[PDB]
Amino acid sequence: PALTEAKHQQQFFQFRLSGQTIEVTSEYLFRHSDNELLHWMVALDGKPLASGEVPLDVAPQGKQLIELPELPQPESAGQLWLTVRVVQPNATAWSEAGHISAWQQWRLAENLSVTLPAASHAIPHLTTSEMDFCIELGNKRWQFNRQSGFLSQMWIGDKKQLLTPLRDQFTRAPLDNDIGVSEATRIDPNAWVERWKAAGHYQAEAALLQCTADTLADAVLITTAHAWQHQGKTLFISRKTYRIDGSGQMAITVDVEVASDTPHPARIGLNCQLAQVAERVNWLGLGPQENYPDRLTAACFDRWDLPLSDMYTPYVFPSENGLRCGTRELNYGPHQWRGDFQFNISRYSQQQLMETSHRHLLHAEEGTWLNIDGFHMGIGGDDSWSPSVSAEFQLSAGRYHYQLVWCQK
Amino acid sequence: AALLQCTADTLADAVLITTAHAWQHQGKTLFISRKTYRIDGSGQMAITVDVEVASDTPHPARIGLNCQLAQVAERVNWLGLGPQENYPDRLTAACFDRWDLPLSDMYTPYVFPSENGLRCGTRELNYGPHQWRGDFQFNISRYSQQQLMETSHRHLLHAEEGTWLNIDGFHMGIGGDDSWSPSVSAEFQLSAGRYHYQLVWCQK
Ligand SMILES: [K+]
Ligand SMILES: [K+]
Ligand SMILES: [K+]
Ligand SMILES: [K+]
Repeated sequence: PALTEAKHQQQFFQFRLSGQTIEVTSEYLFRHSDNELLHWMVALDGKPLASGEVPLDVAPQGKQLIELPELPQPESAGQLWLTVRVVQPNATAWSEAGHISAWQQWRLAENLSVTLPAASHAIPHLTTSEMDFCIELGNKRWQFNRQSGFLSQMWIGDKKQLLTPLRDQFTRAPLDNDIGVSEATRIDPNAWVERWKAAGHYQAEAALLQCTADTLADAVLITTAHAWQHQGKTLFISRKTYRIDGSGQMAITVDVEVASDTPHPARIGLNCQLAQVAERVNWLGLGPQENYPDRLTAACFDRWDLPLSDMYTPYVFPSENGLRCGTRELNYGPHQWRGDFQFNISRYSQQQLMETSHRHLLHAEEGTWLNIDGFHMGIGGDDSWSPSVSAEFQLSAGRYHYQLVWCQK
Repeated sequence: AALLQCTADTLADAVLITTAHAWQHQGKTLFISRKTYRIDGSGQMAITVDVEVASDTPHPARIGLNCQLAQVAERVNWLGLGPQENYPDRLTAACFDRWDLPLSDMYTPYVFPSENGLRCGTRELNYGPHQWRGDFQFNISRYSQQQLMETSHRHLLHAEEGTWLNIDGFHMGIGGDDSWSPSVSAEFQLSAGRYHYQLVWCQK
């Protein structure tokens, strides 16, 4: 995946946008742009609104101004995005006709949604037992285990949707950059993986602090709080609400506290093993290829749709892989998640990726492992033998908030 | 502030008020603010605020709440960065500790009046019978933002009835690399699009 980051950062045309004007600057020293046209496209949350093309005619080191036509105003709420691409119409000795040599995106106008969701005809029903809070609505059921404080099962009709409960996750199967030169017989205590292991991040157990249920006018509200601890040290506190309303949507609000003296964690998110295996993964967010917070320039915001296997990057030494960032909607099987998150989705658990030394030894697990992160640490790489994630990509804020809506698709 | 939603729910040990507002200008929605206020049997009011800011509006100077309190009290006591005025791009000198000053020391008398007296990184503020806890920036004084904006000279300011409190989840840098062109660096501009903050308001 890193190759596309290199291609993008090494582009030979640079772009600025001011109003309707794209300024194209050539970083060629010798050639005119005699095999180039610029394709531009504007889309509303991935729905195409307009597009066109203009030939590039820019001297080496020169500039060209391209004035976009006035766009019709979008017919609904959302964010308009401009993407431009430089396409070479003619084959060369080194490329085929249609080769894309450069791209860039910008946010254009945003019209925030102010329209209220229509009041639903049904209201969900809570059953309280010693073991569980259960919520039923039509063809859906959600079960919160009261001893664990997690969503342990959901049903659509008779079908269970979870193989493992939805739980917080603060670790990642460590990248080569997280490990550096550390080895079992010669620990490098400075490496990220060793800081996390020494602080108990991989071993920490959830302690339940609070698990309560209330009914609102139009919804059932489940409130939980957990502490992760290691040898008497509280590493992380996760406070949540789940609100399940008459429309079938479950809104999940998560507020995490991270002890200031614990090493900053690899991620702040949730995970679960879904019962289903589906063929496609469809999302509105950065893509199409794997992208991480400090390696996401090349990815573009649009609507992507790939086979599940494309969502796993087969690094020979297995690790956390396949994240996509800046995602506002994710679709898989009957499920839809909305928010502003990073995710990966695959048949391999973090545990399996961490434990397995070679990609050919991985086996697909039952169902589909989903990791959905409010926040994810950078991956680094300035070298691979000392910590290299720059401070602005470390999760050092202390308090973190994210919110997800889980509904049917 | 167009009102989108205002509801009340009576819970087990609390009343929950939920609001949503859109700020608009000439048809353009600039900001949305969604809040809950949870008032419990201990008398605490927990306020949660989630704001959306249109990506195409200029980044805002602050994202916060304000009000004019009836109370005028002698001291201001906070656990936060101080003791002097500090802003996000000018707070290295301020230290985190418990500070306790006369009210007048929470106003900086710039000859040309403007926003002034913020203290950042504050976890607890006390003023008269009130206490606010969270992780916020604040200023507190006898002068409204409107009055500071409209008044050309500090000697023309008049103390208003009561006390103006501005409590911000987030505040833009002040800049200063020069004073004739925008100078607040990107990392101190409120560009994130979505902002969350939470406060508890109680008595004592
Ligand atoms: K990008
Ligand atoms: K491994
Ligand atoms: K400081
Ligand atoms: K003034």
